[PDB]
Amino acid sequence: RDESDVIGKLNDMIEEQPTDIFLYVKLLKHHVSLKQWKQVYETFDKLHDRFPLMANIWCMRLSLEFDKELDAAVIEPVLARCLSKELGNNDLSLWLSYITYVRKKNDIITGGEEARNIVIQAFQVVVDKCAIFEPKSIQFWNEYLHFLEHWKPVNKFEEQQRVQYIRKLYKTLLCQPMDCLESMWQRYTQWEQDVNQLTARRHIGELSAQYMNARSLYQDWLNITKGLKRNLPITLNQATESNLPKPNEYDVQQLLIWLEWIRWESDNKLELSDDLHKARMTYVYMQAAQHVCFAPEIWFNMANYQGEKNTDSTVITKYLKLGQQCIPNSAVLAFSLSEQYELNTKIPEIETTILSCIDRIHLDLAALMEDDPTNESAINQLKSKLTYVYCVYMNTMKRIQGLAASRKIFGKCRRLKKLVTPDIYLENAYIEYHISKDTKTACKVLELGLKYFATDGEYINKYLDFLIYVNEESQVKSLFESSIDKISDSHLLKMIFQKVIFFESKVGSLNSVRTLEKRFFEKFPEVNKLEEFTNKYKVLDVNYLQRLELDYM
Amino acid sequence: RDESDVIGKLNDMIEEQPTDIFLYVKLLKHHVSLKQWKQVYETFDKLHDRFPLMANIWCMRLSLEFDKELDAAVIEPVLARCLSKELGNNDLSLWLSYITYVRKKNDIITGGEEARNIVIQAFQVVVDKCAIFEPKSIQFWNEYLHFLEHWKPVNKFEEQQRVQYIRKLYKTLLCQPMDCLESMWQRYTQWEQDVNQLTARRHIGELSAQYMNARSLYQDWLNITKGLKRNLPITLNQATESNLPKPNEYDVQQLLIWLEWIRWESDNKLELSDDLHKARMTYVYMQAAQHVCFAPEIWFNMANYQGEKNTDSTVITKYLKLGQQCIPNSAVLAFSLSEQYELNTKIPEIETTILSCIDRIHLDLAALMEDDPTNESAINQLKSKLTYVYCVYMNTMKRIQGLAASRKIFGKCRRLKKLVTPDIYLENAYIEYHISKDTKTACKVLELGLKYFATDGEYINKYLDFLIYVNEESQVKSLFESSIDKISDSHLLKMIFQKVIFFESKVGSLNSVRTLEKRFFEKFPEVNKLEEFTNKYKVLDVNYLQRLELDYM
Repeated sequence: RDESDVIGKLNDMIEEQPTDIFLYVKLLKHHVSLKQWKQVYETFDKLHDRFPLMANIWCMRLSLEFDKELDAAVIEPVLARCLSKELGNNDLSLWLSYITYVRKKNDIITGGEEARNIVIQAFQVVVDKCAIFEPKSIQFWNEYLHFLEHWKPVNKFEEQQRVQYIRKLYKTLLCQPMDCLESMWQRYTQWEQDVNQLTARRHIGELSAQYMNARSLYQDWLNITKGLKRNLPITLNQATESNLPKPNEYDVQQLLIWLEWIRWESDNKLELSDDLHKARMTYVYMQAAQHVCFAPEIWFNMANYQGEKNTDSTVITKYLKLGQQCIPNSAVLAFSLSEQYELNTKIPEIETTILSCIDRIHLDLAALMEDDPTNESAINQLKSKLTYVYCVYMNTMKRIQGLAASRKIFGKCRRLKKLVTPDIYLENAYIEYHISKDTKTACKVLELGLKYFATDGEYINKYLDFLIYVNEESQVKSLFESSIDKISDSHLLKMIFQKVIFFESKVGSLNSVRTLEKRFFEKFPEVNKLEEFTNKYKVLDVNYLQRLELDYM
Repeated sequence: RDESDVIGKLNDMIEEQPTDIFLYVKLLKHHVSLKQWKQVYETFDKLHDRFPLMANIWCMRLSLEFDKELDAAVIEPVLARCLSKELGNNDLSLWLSYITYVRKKNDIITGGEEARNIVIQAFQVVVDKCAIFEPKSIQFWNEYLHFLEHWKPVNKFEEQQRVQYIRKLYKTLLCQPMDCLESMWQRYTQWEQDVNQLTARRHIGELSAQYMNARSLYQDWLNITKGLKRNLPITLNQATESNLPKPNEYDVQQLLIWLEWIRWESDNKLELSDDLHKARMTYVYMQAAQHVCFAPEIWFNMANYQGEKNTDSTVITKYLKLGQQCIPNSAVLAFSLSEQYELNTKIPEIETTILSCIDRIHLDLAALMEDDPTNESAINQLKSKLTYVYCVYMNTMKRIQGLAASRKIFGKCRRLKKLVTPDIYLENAYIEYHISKDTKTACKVLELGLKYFATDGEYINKYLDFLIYVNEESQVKSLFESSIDKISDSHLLKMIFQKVIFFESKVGSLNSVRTLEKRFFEKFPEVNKLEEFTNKYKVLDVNYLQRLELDYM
C-alpha cells in the first residue's frame, strides 16, 4: 500500500513480473520525463542484467542518448557491454546504431586517411558478423555501397583501393540469399562494364551461377518465412503493450516459423565452412531468442546446438540460464539446468535452480488465486504444475541426498494442504515403499492423502494401482468398496471396477469377485457380460479370449 | 495306418475331430448301406451323447426308421430320449415327426373316441411347447386346423367340442407374431360368420387389436431376422459337407442375427407371464444353439440366462457343459465351467475341465503343425492360445493348490520348449516374485526364457517391465544393452529405449542416461530431442512438461 508515488507502484509491479518489459519501459519514460537519469540508467541496467541478448532494448538506450553532439563517456561503455565477446548482440538495428556512432565520431572530411579506414572497418565488421546472414538487409548494404561509391579517390592508390572494396562488397553480397539481390546485380553489371570493358564479361560471369543460386535460395526463405513477425520496438517511445510480449507469452505460430527457418539452415545449403555455418546458425538462433523470447523450446534448442559443436562444459549452461532469466517458471529449463549442474559436479546449484522455479510458480499461483479466483481451470493447472515440479524435485533430492531430504520436501507439500495435488502423495508412497519393500509407511501417506482427495476418481484410481502394485489384497477391496459412491463421473469408475474385479479374480474368493460383479452390473447396466468376463481373464494386459476366440469383438 | 477298411479310416477321422458331424454322417451312410444296424445305432448314440440338443440329428434317426409299417419297439425309446424332461428338444421339424408317428399309431377311423383325443393332445403339446413361439410355423398350424376342420362331428357333443377347439386354435395363433397371420385371419372371419351370424361381430372384434399387434410384431421380426439361415439337414441323405458346420466353425453374421432376435425377445413385448416369457426365450436360445452351435457366446449367454431366473446351482453348469461338448477347445467355456465348479465346491472338476481344453488345443496344434506347416501365422496363434490357457491354468492352480503345483505346471511348459510362448515364462516369474518379494528365482526363470526368446522384442519389452517393476536397476540396463541388436523392427525398440532411459533417469547416473541417449539418437535420428527429454520426465505416466508447458506438442 503506497500513496500516490508512481515510482513506488511501478517498481512493485516490476517486482511481481520481472520479465514484463513494458513495465520497465513505463518506469523509464517516467524517470526520463523527470530527468532523473541516475534512475533511468539503473532501470535499464536491471533490464540488461535479465535480458542481455535483447538487442532491441540496447537500441532503446542508445537512441535515447543519440537524440541529445555525442558524449563518448556515456556511449562507449554501453557499446562495449552490448557488443562484448561473451554477451554479444548481433542485430542489424543495433549494428546500424553502432555504425552511426562510428561515423559521427570519425569525420571523413576533417580526418581523411585514418578516418575512412576506421569507418570502413566498422562497415566490414557488420558485414562479417551479421549482413551476410540476415536476408532482410538492403538498408545496410545500400548504405555501405553508397559510402564506397561516394568516395572521391584523391590519388592513384585510393583509386585502385576503391574499385577493390566496391568489387569485394558486390561479390560478398551477391552470393547470399537476400532482398537486394535482383537490384544489386543490375548495379554490379553496369558497374563492371564501367570500370573495364575488357574484364566485365569474365567478372560478371564468374559470379553469375552463385547469384542465381542465392536468388532461388532467397525465394525458399521467403516461402518458409511467410508471416514471420519482427516488430520489437527499438525506441522508448515506440514501445507499446502490444509490440512487447507479456510474461510467458509467445505466439506459437511465430515460434514454428523460427524453428523452420533454423531447420532450413541446419543443412548448410550454402556450403559454408564449419565456422561460418556455425556463425550463420547462431545468428538465426539469436534472432529467434529475441522474437519468441518466452518460448522455452528456442532456448533449449539453442543451448544444446551451441554445446554440441565443441567442448567447453559451460556453454549449454550459459544459454539455458539466459533462457531461465526470461522464463523463470519454466520447468523445462530448470530440469535442463539441473542436469548440466549435476553433469559438471555443481551439486548445490541443482537444488537452488529447482527451488527457483518452484518459488516463481508459487508466486504465479498466489497471484492467480487472488486476481481471478473463479478461473478454476487455470488455478487447477497451476496447482498441477506446482505439484509436478515438487514431484521431480522430491525424486531428485531422494536420489541425490537421500530419504530424510525427500521426507522434508514431502512435509512442505503436506503443509500446503489442497494447494497441491494428489501426485505428490502418490510419488511419496512409492519413494517410501521402495526403501525396503515395506508397506506401512507408504500406506499411511496415501491414507492421509485420502483426507483431502477421497472424492477424486483420479487419486482413487492410482491409489488402487499402488495397492495392486504392492499387492495389499484386503486394502484394494476396502478402498474400492469405500470409494464407489465418492467417485466423480463413471468413465474412471467403470475402468476402476474392472481393475478391482480383475485383481480379485487373480487372488480368488470368487464370492468376492461375484458380488463385486453384481454391484458392477447394477451401477452399469448395458455392459456386455461376456466382454467383461473376457477382460477379467486378461494376461499381461492382453485380452486373449477376444483376440484368439471372440474375434468379432 | 489301416489297409482298405473304410470303417477304420472313418472312425480315426471322427476320433480326431469328434465335433465334425458330417464325418459321422458318412460313417452312418456306410453302415446303413451294409445293413449293419447295430453300428448305425452305435454311431448315432455317439452323436446324441455329444450333441443332445441338435434336433436335426434326431430327425435323421427317426426319418431313417419311418422310411422302413412303424416298429414301436424301436421308435418310442428314441422319442422318449430326445423329448425327455432334462434334455428336451423343442424343434418344429422334430415335433412334426412326433405328430406323424402319433397319427400313424392311433388310427382315427378305426379307433374313434380315444384316438382323436390322443392325436389332438399331441397337436396341443406341439402348440404349447413350440408353435406359439416359432414364427415360421404355417405348416404346423395349417395341419392342425385342417385336422380339426376335417372332423365329422358324429353327435351333438362332438359338434360343440369341434367349434371350441377350432376357436381355441384361432385365438391362440392369431395373437402371436407369425407367417400365417394375414391368411389365418381371413379364414377366422369367414368361419365366425359361418358358425353364428349373431356372435361374429363381437368374437372377431375381441381379437382384432391383438391381431394387428401380432402382425406388426411379425414385421419387426422379419426386419431383424433378415438373412437368418436355417438349413441343417433333417435326413441322412440331405446332409452335405456344406449344410453342416465344420469343427469350430460358425458364420459370425448368422450369430449376430440370433443374438439380436434373442435381444428383441428379452424385452417381453408380448407381455406374457413370467413362465411363458422364459419358455419363449428358451425356445429361441435353443434354436440358436442349434444353428450356430460352435459359437461360444451363444452357450455362454444361454447358460447364464437359464441360471439367472431361478435357483438350482446346477443349471449354469449344465448348459456350459453342453456348449463345451460342441467346442471342447473353447477357453471361454473351460474358464466359465471352472468358475461354476469352484462356486459349487466341486474342486477336482476345476482342474479336470481346464486340462480338457488344454489337451484338445494340444491336439489342434499338433494337427495344424503337421497338416499345413507353412502357415506360420495360424501356428503362432495356436501356440499363443495354448500358452494363454496354461497361463490361466497355472495362476488358477497356484491360487487353489499352491506354489508346488504351479511349479509342476510351469515345468511341463518349460519342457514344451518353443511350442509355447514367452507369456508362460513372464507369468511364472511374477508368481515366483510374489511369494516373498525375492528376485533370485524369478530372474532365473526369465534368464532361462531368454535362451528361446532373446530375439523377441515383445519378450524383451515385458522382461524389462518386470525388472523395472521389481526394481533390479543393474539388470535393466544389462538386458537392454544386450538386446539392442537382437530386437525385431523398431517400434518396440524405440518404445523400449524410452522405457529404459526414463527408468535410469529416475535412478540417476546421468552419465548412464546420457550415453543411453547418445545411442538412442544414433539408432533413431529424426527423433525430436526436446520431446524425448519431456518423456524422460513423466510422472505417473503423464507427460506434464508437454501438457502444462509445451502445449503445441
